Amino acid sequence: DRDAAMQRKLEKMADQAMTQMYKQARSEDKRAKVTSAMQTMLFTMLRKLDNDALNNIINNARDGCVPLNIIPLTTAAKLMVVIPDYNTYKNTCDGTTFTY
Amino acid sequence: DRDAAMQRKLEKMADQAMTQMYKQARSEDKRAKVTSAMQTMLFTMLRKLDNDALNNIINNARDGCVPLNIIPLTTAAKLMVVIPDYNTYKNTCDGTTFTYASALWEIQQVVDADSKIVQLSEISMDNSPNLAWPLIVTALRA
Amino acid sequence: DEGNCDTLKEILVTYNCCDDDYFNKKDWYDFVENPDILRVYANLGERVRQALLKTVQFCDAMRNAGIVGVLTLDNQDLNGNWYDFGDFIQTTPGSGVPVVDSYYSLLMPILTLTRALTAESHVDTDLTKPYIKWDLLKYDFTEERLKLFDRYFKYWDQTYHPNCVNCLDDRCILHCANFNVLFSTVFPPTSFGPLVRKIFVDGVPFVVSTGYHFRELGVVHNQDVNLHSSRLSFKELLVYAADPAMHAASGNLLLDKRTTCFSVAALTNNVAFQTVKPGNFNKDFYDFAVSKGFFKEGSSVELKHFFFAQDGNAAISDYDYYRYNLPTMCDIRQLLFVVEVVDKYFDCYDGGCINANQVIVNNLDKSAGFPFNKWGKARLYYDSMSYEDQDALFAYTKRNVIPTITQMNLKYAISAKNRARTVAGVSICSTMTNRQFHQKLLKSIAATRGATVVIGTSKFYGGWHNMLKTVYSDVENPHLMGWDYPKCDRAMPNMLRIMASLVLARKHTTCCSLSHRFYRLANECAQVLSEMVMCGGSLYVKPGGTSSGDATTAYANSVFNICQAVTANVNALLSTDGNKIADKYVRNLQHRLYECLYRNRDVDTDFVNEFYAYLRKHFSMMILSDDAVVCFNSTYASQGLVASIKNFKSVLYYQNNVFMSEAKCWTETDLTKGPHEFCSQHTMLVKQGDDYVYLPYPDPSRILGAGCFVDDIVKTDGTLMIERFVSLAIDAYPLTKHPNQEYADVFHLYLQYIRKLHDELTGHMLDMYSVMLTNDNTSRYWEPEFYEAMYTPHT
Amino acid sequence: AVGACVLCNSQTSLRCGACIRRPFLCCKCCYDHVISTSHKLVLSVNPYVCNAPGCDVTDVTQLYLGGMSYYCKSHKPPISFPLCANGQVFGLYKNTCVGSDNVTDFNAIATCDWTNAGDYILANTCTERLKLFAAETLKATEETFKLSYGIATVREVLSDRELHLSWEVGKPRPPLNRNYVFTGYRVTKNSKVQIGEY
Amino acid sequence: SKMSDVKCTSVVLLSVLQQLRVESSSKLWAQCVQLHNDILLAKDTTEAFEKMVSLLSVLLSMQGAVDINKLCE
Ligand SMILES: Nc1ncnc2c1ncn2[C@@H]1O[C@H](COP(=O)(O)OP(=O)(O)O)[C@@H](O)[C@H]1O
Ligand SMILES: [Mg+2]
Ligand SMILES: [Zn+2]
Ligand SMILES: [Zn+2]
Ligand SMILES: [Zn+2]
Ligand SMILES: [Zn+2]
Ligand SMILES: [Zn+2]
Repeated sequence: DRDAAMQRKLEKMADQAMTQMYKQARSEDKRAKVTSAMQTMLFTMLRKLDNDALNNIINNARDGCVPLNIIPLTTAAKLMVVIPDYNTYKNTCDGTTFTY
Repeated sequence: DRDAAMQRKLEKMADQAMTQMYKQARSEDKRAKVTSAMQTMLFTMLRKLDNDALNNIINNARDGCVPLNIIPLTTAAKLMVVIPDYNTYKNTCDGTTFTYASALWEIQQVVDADSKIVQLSEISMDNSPNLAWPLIVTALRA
Repeated sequence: DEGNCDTLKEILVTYNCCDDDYFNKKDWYDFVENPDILRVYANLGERVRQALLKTVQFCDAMRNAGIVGVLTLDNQDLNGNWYDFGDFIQTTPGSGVPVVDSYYSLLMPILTLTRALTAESHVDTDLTKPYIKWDLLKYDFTEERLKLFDRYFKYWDQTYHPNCVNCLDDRCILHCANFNVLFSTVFPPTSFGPLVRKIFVDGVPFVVSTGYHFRELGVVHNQDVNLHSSRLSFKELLVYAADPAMHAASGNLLLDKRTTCFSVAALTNNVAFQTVKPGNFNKDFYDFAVSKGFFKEGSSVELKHFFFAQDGNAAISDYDYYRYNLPTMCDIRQLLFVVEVVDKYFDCYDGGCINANQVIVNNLDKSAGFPFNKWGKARLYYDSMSYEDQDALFAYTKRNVIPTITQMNLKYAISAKNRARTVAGVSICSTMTNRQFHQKLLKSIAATRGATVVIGTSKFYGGWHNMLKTVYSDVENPHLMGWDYPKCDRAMPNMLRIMASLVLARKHTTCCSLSHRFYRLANECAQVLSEMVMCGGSLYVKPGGTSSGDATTAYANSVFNICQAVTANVNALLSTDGNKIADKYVRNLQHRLYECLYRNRDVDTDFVNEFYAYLRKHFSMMILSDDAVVCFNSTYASQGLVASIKNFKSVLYYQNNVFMSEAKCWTETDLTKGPHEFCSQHTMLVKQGDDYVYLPYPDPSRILGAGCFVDDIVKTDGTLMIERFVSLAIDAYPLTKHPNQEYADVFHLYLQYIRKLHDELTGHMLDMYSVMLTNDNTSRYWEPEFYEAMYTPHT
Repeated sequence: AVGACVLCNSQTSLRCGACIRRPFLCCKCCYDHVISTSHKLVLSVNPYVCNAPGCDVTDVTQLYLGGMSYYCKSHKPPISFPLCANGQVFGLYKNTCVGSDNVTDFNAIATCDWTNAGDYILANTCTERLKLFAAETLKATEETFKLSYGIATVREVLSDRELHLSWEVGKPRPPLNRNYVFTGYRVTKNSKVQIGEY
Repeated sequence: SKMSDVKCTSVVLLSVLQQLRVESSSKLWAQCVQLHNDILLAKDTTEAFEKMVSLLSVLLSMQGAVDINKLCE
């Protein structure tokens, strides 16, 4: 009985370390690499949102045409978006209407 | 059994005493350090105040008692106006000199909310939107 | 009563205070929308301040002509004249007496809605001429207070000492304070606050506080000012660091146009803006929830408790929300009776002053105010000073005053309204003393089951059911009601905060002497009530109103709450006609109430007892610091003999100075289903073990939000979550007996999530090593028995 | 209160309050100083005096650490071990105390009186810490020697430069010398003020 | 669950924004926190997507900050 008690004590002593080292490792890992986790999760959710406007602005933002200020909402306000090439230009531009 | 139990007690007793001594030393160290910090801050604060005008107005007071607010209100050498809009600007501290609390001040630097500088020309009725309000404008007694 | 107020309109229009179309703007009476209304009221000033002087002329005209009578209000036409002599007796000349107990005592709350003593701020007491210019220094207006009194309230037979220091007891302190809170609008506002004086230590000059000029209690001087000291003990260092005079004198002036409150100095050379970030997102859990059949388009459970964010200048706006606090002058006989009854409520508890080695600080590692928070948490100061100096400090602030600075921080926690809530962390040099002074009474209130003030009584283990069955203390035709005070923290007038502090300091009848009690009260006023807030690197001045970071906060709120309830009750009993009350007992009760209120001057303990028993038999309550539940008899309340939501609206209209719209006062008329909402936990009636019990159940959206959105990034993994979820499930168990199905499912969601969490945990652990020994007990958190044990009455 | 031993420089919390200057001593070093001399009082971060009321024994050699305080051999609780053992008196860092055996000249300093030439010749020919400690000690002895003297009452004040000042009764008069700068006093009755230095 | 996926995305979006030190441009932080607090309380859907477009454009306005290709892969 005494030896069994001793062994049981050693067991319950080991389990503390066995279950604390894991918290430590996992927590430092999560806290360290976060600035990338946030962005990856963001773009995953943004693909899964499945909207059209967002998809158009995202593709455009991929291949160059990025806007220089908050897109407005009202029917009278300013917007300044660059265009990097003629190809993308005639892709978007038409007459006097610039679709975006 | 007798002696084994005695030694077993002795271990815990000595260890309690030792950790207690460590705690005492820690407390005394922190205490002395904090007292030094407090004294230093007090003296470096004191050695700043404009002793001349203060001596003047207090010795003028009929008892040595003067309500606190008038102490800065009449011995401060600075003035940190804070402005939330071009309008209240126009109506409090226009131009390069202004008057408030019955004395004459003059601008010396107009730092906006981003801790940048703003030349006194930029602040114009049509140049309101580009300036990240409020507008912390300092001054100097004169 | 805004539904039918058809003489207030007619007066305001008749006397050109506001043209007619004003009242066609919806929502005008409110004091928190269009606070312009005060400008409308204040245009009755020079029609009330004329009636006062016509009264003072009439009183003399009586005295020197040999008549005796009473002066009732309803004999004075608004112009000013007097026209009623029905019951005046005549005696030998030069010896008449006018009785004006019940005339200046119904006008007192009007004398500061309509701001009638402000034509005394202009020169020559004329309106048209320009302002007066008091010298900036003059720090003591005793003579002027005396003259104003003796010129307006001439025959008010009691006494009035300007400096409340020389007052006899808790029935004179209230009296003189409530007079001062009116007489202190005519004086400039840059002449209150601490009083300083240049003292000398070790041959170097200082500037340190030695007094105060309160706007209510008057002038107060220290009693231990030591010129020419040489050493600096630790107690002394503390007292001089916490003081604000050094800081406000070594900083530089500042004029703030963002607010309208005052502004004293600005310690640094730059102002600091503060922001509040959003909160992280627990994707894994949210994707689980959506997979279990939740958050669908058009359900009855949806997110409404998110982590709102704030831009730079929120802090100063939220401080500026003090503009609601006004100087209000409460009535002064109905108050000196209501304070009696409210004390009867606090009969059974005990308390007193204690030593230093008995206070029990609950938690020790929390900030210690300004500027002490630059060198350590509270643990450092609580371990540095020994019990000896830690008690000398106390017995020294029993005989002087100590101003302090209290910070202001934005809070970071879930909510449902996009306003940011602030909290004030008072400086330690105040909490130490307040703790030693109140701890006994407070720890005696929080450990007594079965009384009105229910603090410290858990809802678990059959506590909510016992609360609810105590409230129904055998009233006759129950109808549980409720209410809520808007902006309770920023409108409570100074007078009621002072009454609260007095009733909580009414226990040391033998521990401490009278001057001791007065300096303790003055200390509490200058530390908590009207202090020097430090909101974003720049001091300010609080006009009034409580703060929510001191020691005696929830209990002071409970006292003020009981005071509003009893005041509304008294008003509703008086205002009833009187000749139509059919019974022969309650009518006599009213007829003795009025006389004991106005036609008397000393206590009446027998009648106070009868009234308080009448209340406890027709108005049983339950109070947790402002969340009330009443169980009033109903036949009465309809005949007009106890409170009603209309009466609470009225009382808040003339004593708090806000407007409690009836869209938030739930009134339940069926006794079974319990109170609609108390302490943010609806109540249901659920069969359990052959008898029926009440259970508290939260609002599901709140539980879902608290699971889905966490404030820190490390709380997003199911490392500690295996424990952070047991608590949420414990709080959300009672939903499992609700009849609505989604309320039935927000339990099993948590319950399946815990199991899945633990299974993935053993997976990862048995991967990192290859063994696991005794983490078996966790097989008891994912069964609905462990929680079902938590709402039973055995333990 | 933790300091460096004047001989071992190891961190320690021991002081000989029987020494006028109370220097920090490592465990073994204070042991050697306390076994050999009349220095029979030792003070730690708390004094080592029998906590028993009426027990005014002082030396640690007759003291046993008991429950949470230390007692004489009389009032000792059952489990209580002596504070002196293995050349160590009980204090902080007993396992890191290195110490030394230079106790000799240190003891010479602790016991000398500064009234003979050889004392000074030693005091100026010793180790550095030993030197500075000898300095502080001899200076304190001469300070209390000055303070062991007393008063002088003015019989007459002839002029601003000529004086008739009689000296204290039954006292060895401090000689007519420049170094001893005299602070004066004129009592009103009622707040004797310091009239300055002469 | 289409409505209630236009609030969580905004929470994530504003967090990512703040993580790029947009707190400095005290006008930009004002407009961003406005759009976020406004999205959260929006009973409609199209309006939510409007504010979402604007906020995302705030994120895109800077070029070198967040590598767009290596993410959109
Ligand atoms: N039932 C009654 N009929 C006629 N006169 C009365 C009656 N009751 C009282 N009065 C007299 O009228 C006075 C009150 O009259 P009130 O209605 O107040 O008019 P006023 O305000 O002009 O006095 C009382 O003092 C009494 O003298
Ligand atoms: Mg009448
Ligand atoms: Zn009084
Ligand atoms: Zn007491
Ligand atoms: Zn040593
Ligand atoms: Zn020694
Ligand atoms: Zn002893």
